[PDB]
Amino acid sequence: IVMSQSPSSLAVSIGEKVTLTCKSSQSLLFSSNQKNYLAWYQQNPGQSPKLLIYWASTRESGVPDRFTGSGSGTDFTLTISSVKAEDLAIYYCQQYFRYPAFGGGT
Amino acid sequence: VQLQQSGPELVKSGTSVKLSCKASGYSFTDHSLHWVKQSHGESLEWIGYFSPNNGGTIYNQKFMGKATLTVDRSSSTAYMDLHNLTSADSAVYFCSTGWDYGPFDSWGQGTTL
Amino acid sequence: AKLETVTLGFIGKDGKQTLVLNPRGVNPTNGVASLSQAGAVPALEKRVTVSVSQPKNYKVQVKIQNPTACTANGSCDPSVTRQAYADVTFSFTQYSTDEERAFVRTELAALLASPLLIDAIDQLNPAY
Amino acid sequence: AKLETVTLGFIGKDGKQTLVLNPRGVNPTNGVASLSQAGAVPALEKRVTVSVSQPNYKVQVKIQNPTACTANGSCDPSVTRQAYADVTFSFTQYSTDEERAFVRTELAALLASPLLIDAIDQLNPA
Repeated sequence: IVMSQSPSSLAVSIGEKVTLTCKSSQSLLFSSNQKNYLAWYQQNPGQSPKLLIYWASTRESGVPDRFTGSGSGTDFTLTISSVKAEDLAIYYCQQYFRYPAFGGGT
Repeated sequence: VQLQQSGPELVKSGTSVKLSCKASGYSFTDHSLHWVKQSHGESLEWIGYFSPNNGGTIYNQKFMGKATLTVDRSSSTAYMDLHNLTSADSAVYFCSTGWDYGPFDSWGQGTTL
Repeated sequence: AKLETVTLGFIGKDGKQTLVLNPRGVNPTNGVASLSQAGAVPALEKRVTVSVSQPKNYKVQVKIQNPTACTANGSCDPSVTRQAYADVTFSFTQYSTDEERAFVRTELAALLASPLLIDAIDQLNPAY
Repeated sequence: AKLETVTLGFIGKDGKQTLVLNPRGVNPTNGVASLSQAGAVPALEKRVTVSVSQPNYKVQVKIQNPTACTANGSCDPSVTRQAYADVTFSFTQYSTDEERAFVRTELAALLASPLLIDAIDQLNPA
């Protein structure tokens, strides 16, 4: 499974409704019940990355409600409640069923 | 949970290199230990993983020849080998853990080559 | 529909695990279709049994049953000690519609994620 | 947790019928708790009874969902028939948190799989 991501880098300035778009090469409804299989990772340039959103619509403890994701069959969005002081750096999109695969950049 | 990665090396030539991940805070009873390679810049690829419930010997394509995985349950640590290295040893290799088919939650700090 | 490899996602306390379970036959005696997880040992694997009967009224039964492995001292083969069960039964009648049955199913499904049953089951503190 | 007004959304095939229900007393004889909605009738309301036990812990959840009908030559309505639902959990004393949560979430999610929704909606075996 190959994964495609939004253009390399946005022009994020401040306080805007920037949404990163990831489009898949194949439907990610592997699960019998209607749950996708994507995750979002943020990677500061210095240290190891961190997990942000998994199942394409559910947050994980330790992340503010500012982040949100909208799921579909093969095209997905990462909408952020405007940008703040430290939410920069590379954002990664991953499918993580059976054979994992990453892709793309900012 | 917390895992730790040990030491950066800067050896030349593709003979053999030992990279070891000091796992702690869990057991290999159910969790899976992955070996994502960050390469350089973007496009960080997944190498393989060791799952006692899935076989523990699953390798990503175009990597079978130059990757081997072994894990011992006595010391609860994992360590892998690189058979040959010319430029694919560009930068850091990462060590990460998670559930069987779940996402990658907690990652240790990386060591570059 | 016919049996298929069913992969349940969004399972667990933290909501990150997932389990793949596949069919393991149907008992001809009483039509109790069985599904199991490939745990490499037949006696240490999670099981699900689903069966719908025929009439005066219908009956749908679902029995989930899973053990917990325990390493007995002095032996290498693990033995089953703790055994969690789960029973579900629905008893619609002949003249019932289908939207009502779907209402029952979805209502019971959503009730099991409400902040009531979480405290009812995870901590077993009775509703008061 | 004390009883609170439980609200549920996206219920039914359409995924639009919302349902709000509130507690309606606690029976002291057998220690069950009740929940229902206000349908302006003593009877024709969906009701849910939940109760745990104390020793082999036993947790029971029962659902009654009756229907209405316009009886011939009757001012009042009468209940025609009702759908039941019963759920039983039977953990043991040394059960852990994670195992019980696993059982609960598995039963919840499996209830929305295509297999089981096809089993209930069309009432056919596998």
